Amino acid sequence: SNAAKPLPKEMEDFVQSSGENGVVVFSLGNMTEERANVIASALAQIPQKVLWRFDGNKPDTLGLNTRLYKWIPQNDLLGHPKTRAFITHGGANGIYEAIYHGIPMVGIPLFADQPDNIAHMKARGAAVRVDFNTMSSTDLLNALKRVINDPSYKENVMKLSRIQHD
Amino acid sequence: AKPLPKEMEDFVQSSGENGVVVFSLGSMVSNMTEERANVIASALAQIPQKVLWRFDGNKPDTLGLNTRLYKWIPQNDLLGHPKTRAFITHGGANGIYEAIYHGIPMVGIPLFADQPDNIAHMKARGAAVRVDFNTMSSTDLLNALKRVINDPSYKENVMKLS
Repeated sequence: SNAAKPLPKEMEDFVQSSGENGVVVFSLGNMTEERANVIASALAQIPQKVLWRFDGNKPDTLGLNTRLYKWIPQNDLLGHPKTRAFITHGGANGIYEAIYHGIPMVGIPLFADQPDNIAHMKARGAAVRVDFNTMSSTDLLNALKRVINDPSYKENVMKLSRIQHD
Repeated sequence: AKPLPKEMEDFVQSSGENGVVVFSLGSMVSNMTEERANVIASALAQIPQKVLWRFDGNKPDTLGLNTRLYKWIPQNDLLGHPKTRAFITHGGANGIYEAIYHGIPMVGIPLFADQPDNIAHMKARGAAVRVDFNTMSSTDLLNALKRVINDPSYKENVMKLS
């Protein structure tokens, strides 16, 4: 939504530790323990470092590559050169920031306009969609690897991004 | 040019024989005060075309029923839409090249950097009209819109470059 500002010291260090792997920003805006563990398990299986804005009980399957934060400077993280993907519920504002910064996304539509917001990003090839209630760890892992490693997603979101800067 | 989202396409189609205007001043408009937004909305409300305005702020008090606001827009797909009649822009280079590509005439409202020069460049080719953001009245903006949308020369001139 705006130019990316420097991240807090500890966060920058964490992001830098991802090396050539890069990082993923996860924010869905108290889900069941079963749901939280399914998500944590999928996130633990990718090489990227993960910053997850979460405020529930720490998942038993949390991976060493994932950190939980009660709050995150979302815009600044999406604008960091190490960011490879954004897992979002599909809020209008979050999507704009992803577009502005050119970050492909894994959409997990929850309520209201979210389902439509993600449906469009998918049509544009800038996102992959998954169902929050029924997705399995392998389903989410599936979507993550697709968005992070299939270069067409980054390219399709960049098409929407470029028109935002002159 | 790809398909517009359902609701947007419907809104564009609702313009019928009037067509639509695409309005965007870029991602950084640190001068869009409530007063300026109202002056702009009042001018836009007076044309028969439907208007798609990339705007982020409090819904203008004078927004017309013919105008809709969006945080962001698929600018290229809109400029390439059959119904599009004009492009109101701050004059960023990429948007201008896109408008030329699709043959859409422009109203330039330059704000900074190379924008004034980019709009002067289009005026030199008779493909645009300029309005000054800080002093323009709603009538000034409306007069410019009418010229670019209704006088065939602007469309003809941008098509020559296209």
